[PDB]
Amino acid sequence: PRVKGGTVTRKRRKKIVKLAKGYYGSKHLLFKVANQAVMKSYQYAYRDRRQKKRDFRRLWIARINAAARMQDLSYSKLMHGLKLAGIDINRKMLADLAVNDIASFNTLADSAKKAL
Amino acid sequence: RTTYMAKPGEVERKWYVIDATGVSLGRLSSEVASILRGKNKPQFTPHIDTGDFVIIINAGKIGLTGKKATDKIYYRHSQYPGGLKSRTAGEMRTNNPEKLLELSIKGMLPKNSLGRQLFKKLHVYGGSEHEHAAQKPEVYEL
Amino acid sequence: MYAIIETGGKQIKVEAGQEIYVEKLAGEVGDVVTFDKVLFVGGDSAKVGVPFVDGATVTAKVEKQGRAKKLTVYKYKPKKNYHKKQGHRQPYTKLTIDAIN
Amino acid sequence: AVPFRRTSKAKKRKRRTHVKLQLPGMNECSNCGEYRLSHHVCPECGQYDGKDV
Amino acid sequence: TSAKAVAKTVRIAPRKARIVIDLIRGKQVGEAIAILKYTPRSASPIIEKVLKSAIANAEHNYDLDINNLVVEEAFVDEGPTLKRFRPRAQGRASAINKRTSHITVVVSEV
Amino acid sequence: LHELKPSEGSRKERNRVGRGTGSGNGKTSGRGHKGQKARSGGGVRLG
RNA sequence: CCGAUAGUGAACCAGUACCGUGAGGGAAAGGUGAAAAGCACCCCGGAAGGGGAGUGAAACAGUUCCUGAAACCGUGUGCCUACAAGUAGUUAGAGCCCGUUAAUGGGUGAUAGCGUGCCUUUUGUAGAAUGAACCGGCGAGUUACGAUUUGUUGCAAGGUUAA
RNA sequence: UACUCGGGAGUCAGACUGCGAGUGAUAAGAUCCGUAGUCGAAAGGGAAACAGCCCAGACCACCAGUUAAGGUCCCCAAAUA
RNA sequence: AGGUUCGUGGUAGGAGAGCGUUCUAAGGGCGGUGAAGUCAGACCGGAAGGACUGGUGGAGCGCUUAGAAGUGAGAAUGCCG
Ligand SMILES: [Mg+2]
Ligand SMILES: [Mg+2]
Ligand SMILES: [Mg+2]
Ligand SMILES: [Mg+2]
Ligand SMILES: [Mg+2]
Ligand SMILES: [Mg+2]
Ligand SMILES: [Mg+2]
Ligand SMILES: [Mg+2]
Ligand SMILES: [Mg+2]
Ligand SMILES: [Mg+2]
Ligand SMILES: [Mg+2]
Ligand SMILES: [Mg+2]
Ligand SMILES: [Mg+2]
Ligand SMILES: [Mg+2]
Ligand SMILES: [Mg+2]
Ligand SMILES: [Mg+2]
Ligand SMILES: [Mg+2]
Ligand SMILES: [Mg+2]
Ligand SMILES: [Mg+2]
Ligand SMILES: [Mg+2]
Ligand SMILES: [Mg+2]
Ligand SMILES: [Mg+2]
Ligand SMILES: [Mg+2]
Ligand SMILES: [Mg+2]
Ligand SMILES: [Mg+2]
Ligand SMILES: [Mg+2]
Ligand SMILES: [Mg+2]
Ligand SMILES: [Mg+2]
Ligand SMILES: [Mg+2]
Ligand SMILES: [Mg+2]
Ligand SMILES: [Mg+2]
Ligand SMILES: [Mg+2]
Ligand SMILES: [Mg+2]
Ligand SMILES: [Mg+2]
Ligand SMILES: [Mg+2]
Ligand SMILES: [Mg+2]
Ligand SMILES: [Mg+2]
Ligand SMILES: [Mg+2]
Ligand SMILES: [Mg+2]
Ligand SMILES: [Mg+2]
Ligand SMILES: [Mg+2]
Ligand SMILES: [Zn+2]
Repeated sequence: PRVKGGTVTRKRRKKIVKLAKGYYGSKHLLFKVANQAVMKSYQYAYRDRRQKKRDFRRLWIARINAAARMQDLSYSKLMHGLKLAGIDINRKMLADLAVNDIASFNTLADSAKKAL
Repeated sequence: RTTYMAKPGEVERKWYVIDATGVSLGRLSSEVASILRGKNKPQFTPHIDTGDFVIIINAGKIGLTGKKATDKIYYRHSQYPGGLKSRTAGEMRTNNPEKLLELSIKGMLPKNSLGRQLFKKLHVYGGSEHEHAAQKPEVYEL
Repeated sequence: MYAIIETGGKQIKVEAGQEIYVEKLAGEVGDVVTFDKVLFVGGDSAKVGVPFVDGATVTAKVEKQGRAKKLTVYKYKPKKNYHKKQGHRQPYTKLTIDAIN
Repeated sequence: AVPFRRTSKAKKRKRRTHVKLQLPGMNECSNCGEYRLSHHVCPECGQYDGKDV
Repeated sequence: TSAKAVAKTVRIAPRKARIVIDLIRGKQVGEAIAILKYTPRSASPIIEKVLKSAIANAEHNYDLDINNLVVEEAFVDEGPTLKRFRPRAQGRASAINKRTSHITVVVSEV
Repeated sequence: LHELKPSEGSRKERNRVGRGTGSGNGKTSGRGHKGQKARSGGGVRLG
């Protein structure tokens, strides 16, 4: 028997074109450039799921540095002192504590300073 | 998840006066750029302006070491055939200290819209008086 | 009064009555979960653990066991005829905080 | 001599910003109350300057 | 509340009719008729007849006040195209599009 | 007749080449690149 | 076995229209409704074309008339945009506007980080090497008869029929 | 792991870097061998950018930690040690 | 069925398991109280893919187990519109 190619091509291509909503001009209208744009977006998302974590760690470190300089310290000295004292609070918690509850940050800075 | 991000106009910005007598151009420039960016506060957010305003006085007495007064050169091109112009650092210090400080500070700020915004918070004077007494600036020591 | 606790290979700051999403734990909906790896208790008196505060616990109640919103992972290499597609659905546990002891 | 790239819709719409046309300089006739061009004879009554033409 | 009129498959290119239809939109009907009368384009008579037809059937079918109407919306749409040819040099022929248009005008009060 | 099942391992599914690269037999269909043996009707005698 | 780009070149006044001095080459083009009941009459207009009224289950079935995708052309509007250097996204993220197959929801996005299309052919291509204006349909390892190897089933020193 | 027997292949244009030679001028991102590596067919980090150099091999997710080469005045994370 | 250990970059290429399309046979169904097709959605599966709800449409179509193929297009200065 004969199989004519109806109703599957349109379904697949329409799914791809809808995945490209919001792109500029032809990139949200035409299948051939939408397909390329969708592939590029997937690749970019894959790489940025790796870059996001290291960007957030950079931000936390810079904030902790600024908070510790007001207590007559550096980030490097403070981290070494907190290691020497057996304190295992990570960058996320320390930066959160610096912005929001600076008194506990100063407490931990005193503890590190005594450890040195 | 849950990390702090500052909003525009949220963090209160201060006014500072810095005396430029006898300090090397690059050392003062590094410190002032760090202040303008806002990296001395724990509320630093990379996409928001959280820094302060800086006034510099006595810019005619900035220091240059070595033979930088006669041997360091600043260049301009007008984009016309052969239109390159040259100017030494010492005679700018004599004639346009504000341009010298502005060029040095600008070279070490980020190159985007936000950096051009931050450049506008710097005021430089070659003498010892400024025009911003209504802003009540505060003395800041390097 | 709040605490910093260690769970799921990371650390979280916790208050009473707060809803929390963490990596999947063992427990049916409605059971009580106890965290004993408490690093810091704050509020009017700071207890700093080295690395843990002694005898301190936090108790919570299980609200749901779920899988997060679907994600598509796609890779390709140009001019090498190489593509790969995959789906991901990360499981989680939702809890509410009963008490900080 | 020949277009290197095809023109997008936005670029064509930007170029067509000034290809509109203006609005006629007309006002009402003091005699018959109809619309007419300034400095022109009224086509509905044949008047100009308050006289028959 | 509203009345409309359409002219279908009018032998005039849609761009040349749109350029005139643009400056009638949202105007009082008497002012719009005056505007169409004094614009020296070839699309003005066609649009004038469509607009007067809309005013007339508003008055007749819906008993509306013919002295308080405004042009609610006016637009031009593409119709079918006549395909022609033009003999060029070297023995070749080039395509010609004789385009047509549908013209729609709507009137209402206030 | 609504539950026919042939003995297992007696029937296998045919392989089709040139049907996309996710199957492993896509573009060149298992032939390699640019030779006498890559052509239609190509190849040499038995010996 | 095909189902209107298929099946005859030809489902329709087809070896016709058209091209060529000639021998010769050689198309496109199916579908109102169960029934013409195929819109009396009024209104604008020279007409074409409309708006009512009427027929019908349906007129958004009105004599290229079942359905009616995409390219492409328009009208309206929620968010953004006139100091900015952009393979046009992605990650972070205010502000504004909504309210779903109800779930760590939807639209748009000031600003910040990162980021040189797809294919072919190559030692090596973002390549200033090749191909594609865009959208749609069509378009490439098959069948017959032999050989060999693997799997399965029947019988087994036997097994098996051809015409 | 090795070997033996059987079914199915693709490959026969290679490149650079270090070391040992020829040719060349003790030239060449030259040419031709031997030996090891990487690319080819390998993303990630560092050399500003930069197949072949240095570090190191991506099953998926996380707003967790420690290190390598390279770095710690500002652009730009970390010592104006 | 459960453990323990070691693994899971990849071109040419080898091996395996599947998705979807048209038709046939049997079983069992849906459908004018609205089939296929078409449009739109914030749903489900590891992928190819599969449902549910509403609009349009106006008469046919799924599911299960097997069988057979004119069997899946983004590129051919491809053919036709
Ligand atoms: Mg869209
Ligand atoms: Mg957008
Ligand atoms: Mg990472
Ligand atoms: Mg310089
Ligand atoms: Mg490519
Ligand atoms: Mg079979
Ligand atoms: Mg198979
Ligand atoms: Mg058809
Ligand atoms: Mg009929
Ligand atoms: Mg009929
Ligand atoms: Mg008349
Ligand atoms: Mg008529
Ligand atoms: Mg319809
Ligand atoms: Mg119909
Ligand atoms: Mg339509
Ligand atoms: Mg359409
Ligand atoms: Mg708008
Ligand atoms: Mg400027
Ligand atoms: Mg938002
Ligand atoms: Mg704004
Ligand atoms: Mg070549
Ligand atoms: Mg195309
Ligand atoms: Mg080759
Ligand atoms: Mg290569
Ligand atoms: Mg690299
Ligand atoms: Mg020192
Ligand atoms: Mg299988
Ligand atoms: Mg399908
Ligand atoms: Mg049946
Ligand atoms: Mg559909
Ligand atoms: Mg659809
Ligand atoms: Mg849809
Ligand atoms: Mg209907
Ligand atoms: Mg078979
Ligand atoms: Mg078939
Ligand atoms: Mg076919
Ligand atoms: Mg394809
Ligand atoms: Mg061809
Ligand atoms: Mg073509
Ligand atoms: Mg056609
Ligand atoms: Mg064509
Ligand atoms: Zn008059």
